[PDB]
Amino acid sequence: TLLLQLTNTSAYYMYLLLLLKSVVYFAIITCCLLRRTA
Amino acid sequence: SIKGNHLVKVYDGSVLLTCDAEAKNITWFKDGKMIGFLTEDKKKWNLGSNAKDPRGMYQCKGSQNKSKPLQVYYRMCQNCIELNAATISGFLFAEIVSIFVLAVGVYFIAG
Amino acid sequence: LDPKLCYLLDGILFIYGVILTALFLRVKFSR
Amino acid sequence: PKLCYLLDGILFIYGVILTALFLRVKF
Amino acid sequence: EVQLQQSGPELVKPGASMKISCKASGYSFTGYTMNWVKQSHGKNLEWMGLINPYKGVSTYNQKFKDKATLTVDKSSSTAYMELLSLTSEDSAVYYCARSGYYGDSDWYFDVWGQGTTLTVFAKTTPPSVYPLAPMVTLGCLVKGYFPEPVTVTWNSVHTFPAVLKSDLYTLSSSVVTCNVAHPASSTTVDKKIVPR
Amino acid sequence: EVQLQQSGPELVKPGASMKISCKASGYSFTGYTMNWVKQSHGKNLEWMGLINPYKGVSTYNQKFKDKATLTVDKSSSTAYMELLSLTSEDSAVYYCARSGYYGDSDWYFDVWGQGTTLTVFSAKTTPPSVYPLAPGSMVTLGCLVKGYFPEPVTVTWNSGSLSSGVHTFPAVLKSDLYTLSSSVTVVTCNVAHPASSTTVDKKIVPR
Amino acid sequence: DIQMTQTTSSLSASLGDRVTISCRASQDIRNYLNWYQQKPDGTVKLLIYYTSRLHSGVPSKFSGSGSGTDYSLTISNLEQEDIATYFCQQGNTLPWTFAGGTKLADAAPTVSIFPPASEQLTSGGASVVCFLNNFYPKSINSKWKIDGSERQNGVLNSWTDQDSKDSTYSMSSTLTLTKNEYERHNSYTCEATHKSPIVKSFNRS
Amino acid sequence: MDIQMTQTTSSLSASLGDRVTISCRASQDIRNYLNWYQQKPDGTVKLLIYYTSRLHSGVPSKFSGSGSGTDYSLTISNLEQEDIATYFCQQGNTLPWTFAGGTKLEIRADAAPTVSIFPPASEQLTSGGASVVCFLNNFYPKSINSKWKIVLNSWTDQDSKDSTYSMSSTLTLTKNEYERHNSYTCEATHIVKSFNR
Amino acid sequence: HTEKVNMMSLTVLGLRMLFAKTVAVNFLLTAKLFFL
Amino acid sequence: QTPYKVSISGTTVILTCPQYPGSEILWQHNDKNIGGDEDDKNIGSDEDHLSLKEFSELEQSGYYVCYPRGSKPEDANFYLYLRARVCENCMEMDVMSVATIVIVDICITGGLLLLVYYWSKNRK
Amino acid sequence: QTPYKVSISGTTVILTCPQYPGSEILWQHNDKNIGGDEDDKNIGSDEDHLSLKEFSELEQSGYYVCYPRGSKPEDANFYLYLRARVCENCMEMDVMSVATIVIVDICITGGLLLLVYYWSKN
Amino acid sequence: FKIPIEELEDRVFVNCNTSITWVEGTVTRLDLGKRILDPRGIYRCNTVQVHYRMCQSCVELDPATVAGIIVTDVIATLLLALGVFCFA
Repeated sequence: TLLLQLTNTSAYYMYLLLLLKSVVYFAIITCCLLRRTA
Repeated sequence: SIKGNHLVKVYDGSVLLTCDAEAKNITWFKDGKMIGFLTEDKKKWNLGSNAKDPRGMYQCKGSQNKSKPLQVYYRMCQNCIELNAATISGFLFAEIVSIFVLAVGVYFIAG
Repeated sequence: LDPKLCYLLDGILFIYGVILTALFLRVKFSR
Repeated sequence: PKLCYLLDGILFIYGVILTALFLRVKF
Repeated sequence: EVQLQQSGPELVKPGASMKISCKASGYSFTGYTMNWVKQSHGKNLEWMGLINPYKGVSTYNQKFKDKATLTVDKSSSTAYMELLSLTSEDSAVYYCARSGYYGDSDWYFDVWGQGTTLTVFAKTTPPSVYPLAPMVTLGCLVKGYFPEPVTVTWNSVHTFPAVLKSDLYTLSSSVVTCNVAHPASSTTVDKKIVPR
Repeated sequence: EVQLQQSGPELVKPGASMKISCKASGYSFTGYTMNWVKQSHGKNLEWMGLINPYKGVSTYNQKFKDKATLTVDKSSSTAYMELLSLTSEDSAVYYCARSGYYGDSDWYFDVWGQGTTLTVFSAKTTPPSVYPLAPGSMVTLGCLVKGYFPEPVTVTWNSGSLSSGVHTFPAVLKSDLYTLSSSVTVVTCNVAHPASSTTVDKKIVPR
Repeated sequence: DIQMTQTTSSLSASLGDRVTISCRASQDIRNYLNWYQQKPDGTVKLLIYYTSRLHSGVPSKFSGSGSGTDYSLTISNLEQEDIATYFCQQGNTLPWTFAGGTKLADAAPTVSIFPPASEQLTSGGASVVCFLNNFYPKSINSKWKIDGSERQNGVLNSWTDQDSKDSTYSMSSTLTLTKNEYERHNSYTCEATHKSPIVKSFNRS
Repeated sequence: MDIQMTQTTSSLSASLGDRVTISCRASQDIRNYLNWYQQKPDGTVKLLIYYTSRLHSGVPSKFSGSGSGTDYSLTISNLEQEDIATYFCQQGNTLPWTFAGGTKLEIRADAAPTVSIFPPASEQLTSGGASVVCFLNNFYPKSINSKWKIVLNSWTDQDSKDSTYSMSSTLTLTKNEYERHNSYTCEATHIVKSFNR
Repeated sequence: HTEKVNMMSLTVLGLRMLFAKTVAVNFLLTAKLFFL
Repeated sequence: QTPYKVSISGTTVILTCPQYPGSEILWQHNDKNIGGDEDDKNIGSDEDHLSLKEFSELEQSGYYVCYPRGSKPEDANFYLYLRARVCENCMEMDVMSVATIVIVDICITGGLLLLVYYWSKNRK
Repeated sequence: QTPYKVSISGTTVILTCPQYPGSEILWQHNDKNIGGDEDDKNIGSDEDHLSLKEFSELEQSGYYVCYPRGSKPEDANFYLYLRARVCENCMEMDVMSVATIVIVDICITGGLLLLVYYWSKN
Repeated sequence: FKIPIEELEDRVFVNCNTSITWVEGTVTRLDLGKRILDPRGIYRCNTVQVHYRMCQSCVELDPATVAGIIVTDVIATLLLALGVFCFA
């Protein structure tokens, strides 16, 4: 059951990194929308 | 053992920092600085869970002089990721595919 | 190999879903 | 071993209703 | 030293409420159950109740569940009874008796008390003294006083205990001057015994 | 059986270098610590040093840090000492002794070597100069072997037939030269020195 | 509940004796019984518990025994500090039930009759007394006769406990009557009948 | 800094079958880490006791060890011909390990030496030197003082038969110094024998 | 320590739900940003 | 005084004892002496290092003490308790490590998104 | 006949004995009487509840029997075996409850999405 | 009487002097499975109510991470509600 813990924590930082990629794409698209409103 | 002033001993996730001295009061130091003063009748310091993996100097002192300081060094990982072939292959798969999808979406705001 | 294959199939299903919704919305909503 | 299969089943449910919409709109 | 002490005589009118105290010393007061135990007529003993001093829970005799309320003051380490609607039947000697906290030691009462003699029946009636004249036997009768005691001495000897009749006490002394002192009514009579 | 066998008696000069071996047998050689011990003056034992045969690390006495260098050939299970720049203090009996590998049992030496007599001397080989000793006036006769090198010499009386009441004293050194005495009580004193290849049969007559 | 009784309410035992006190319960109380000693001054202490054990401070002269419903306490070498009453308490069922307890030469009563004085006749009452001192045992009947007729009303009996010197009892038997009722009769008598009886009389006139 | 280990007795007088004790004095407290070894006169050193009390494999039970702190002891009963040897003590705390001087066993009644004086031979006079020799054979105990009146001294090991000692004292001069004096004397004390040139 | 392992599994599910929600909202946002 | 240096890579744990420099270091684990000629060739010793490969949790975790040659195991001024979970190719993800990989991922995402935006900008 | 109610909530175990109504109840652990000891305050017997705080599994588990006031520890024949974990801020559920909460999240998210779209449409 | 429960080799069972008369819970030596499935039961022979909580699917959630995940799920579904508000 240690191996499932290793894959779980590897997926934890992998999905945190994927969340960071989606967050920064949301940040660029928010800057684009704010430039569109101005 | 009791000889050589090695009175600090280590026995759930939490672990017991047991000291062999007089059972009245134990002044317990970490890294040579005052941290704990445990009274009757508790004698086993709980450093936390072994998942928290505490490290460093721990020593006890009773009515006599201070005991020889013992290092604790736990490596119960609970944050350790493994570099097998499939794991790093999946990491590169996720990284390359996510970068590709964001690049495709960013390309599609060419206008 | 169950959890790693589960995350792999999660990513594959994510990719299939985003591709199919991009195709569906783009071809059936014009531009 | 079970919870991730529920999340993949939910994504499969979204994908299959999306594919059903694609099939109904492609004819 | 472990000791349980109680209050005084506590002359209480019938139908009223009485407070009987018990100070505990020499031990952890909350760590031992304090029973209260009734002695009626000087001969018959009856268990009346118990109180847990730590938790305040009282378990009563079903005869005395409506005649006693047990309280505990842990700051002064004193266990109290308040007896309710007491009659002249409840004129008895009440002891505080220490037993164990738990069920293995709560059936024997190890440290008892001196006793509170709640004599209930009447005001401080002044006594009436009568000489008794025919070895030779002489006597002195102290009738119609309330309550006990009277310190009867001869010339400043059998002192019989006082008996109640119509809520007046009667005492006799056998042996010449009879001296009677009653601190309740503040009476001090000296009578010389002479033959008839 | 467990035994340590060393080299023979060895002979060097001042300022030279000497090598002593010690074969270990009967036990696991690399699982025990070797100890070189020096016995000087015939009386005092001096622990010179210790060898880990596995790791090759050697711990030296602070007096004998530069007076010895300790090596081990593990293929033949043999320990070695090299004394560098020997002086007159280094003519001693040298011992290899087996102690435990670890600190619980390395402080006591279980088995020892037989010990090698190592001699340091400025001079060279000298043929003997035996002469008899008669009284000037049970009569005691003597035989003196003075002016020879090296040890040992055996003194027999009348080709070994006369052996009762014979006291052959151990030799002593002066001017880097050995002298030794023999006493009989009653005659031909026979001295054999294989180092100088000398065989002297001195008949004893009164003076 | 379970009735807890003692067969011997009073017993006679000499100084330095081993005597037994018997206790009977209505049901079997599983040897959950404690004996207590109450000295006549008022203080009471735990003598023994669980029908066999010994409390701290209680000497080894007190030994309990018994089982089922029948229990006993045996006391050896009875001293002056041993003169007390003894109590068996069940510790089996609530409420705990105690018993009546036991209390621990053949003399004659010095019966002296006493007429009232002139103070009481001016007070309006009349108490005629009879003193019965230094007699043994406690079993006695005091019969009062007014003019040769037996009377039962107004009888007041005061007994004094056994002293440490003579080991005997003192009884006071009093009759209280009105002054007009006292003047209606002339002969007042008290009789002490035990098993022989000693009588004493006086005349009012 | 090093432990100056010392033995109180360097030569012990005993007897066959006796019981004797040997006392070793540690300079510092050494936690019962003493060892006792036996060196026979041929040169063989063998371990007898380690950790102040523990017997080795093969040592006889007649050897026993005791002591604590800075003072330890060897008790040996029923001495044999094999047991006559020099007994060493070694500390075990801190490097270097240090031995003491040792305690040899001596095995009788006081006896006078057989004293024999010998003039230089004619062979040595033709060689050039001149050696006067004095054999003090079969004296007990080993303590003796030799005085030469007008120096090399060689003792003997204690014999297994007579249980005594022998000493050879020789004085060597040149021919000119030997011819300069006529009377020579050597004296032993603990009997005077002399000659004339 | 299966409790920490199962907690890690539960927060992996929570982060996966968060990823699904942000992927859906970011797809909707880019569809709007190319849909005037 | 000077603390023990424990370096764990994969299943190999190396214990270093920087106190007592130069002298030969002997190692005791669970008051049993290891680091010499034993049947287990995994437990090896160096000038300072004690190496344990194929480390196992339930027997090789315990009380490790380094002591110089001649000095007793009880005469050491130190002790160590070690209980380690080891696996193949496992690294602990410390706070500095995760901060560095997330900041280099943010930097490479910003740079690559700028590049694929400007590629479309030149294709506009 | 009435069984005990055991509620394990973090580092706290609650034992309730509902067979004896309203009587003063004292508790026993492995034939050792506990509850209201006036020391070691992590165990307490307030009302019907033994509240054991920091429940050490190796030393606070085993037998547990309640008895009313006036009843012996040795004539009560209804014993409870207690053995539990003491994981801090830690509770127990299977795949069913986490599936239920993620299904609840799906339901409220889809309902809010449809409701917001319909409200903005009208 | 006091019925002993045997817990050996990760197996929990009962060993009474007579036949065990179960009344309520998990149904001379009567088995009860292992000790990790949490057996609960009431038994009486010539009464013990065993209640085991060796949890096998317990989660140890700290309040810091589970509140952060929930509050960022709330801002996720508020953003997705902010999505379709911008759509219409």
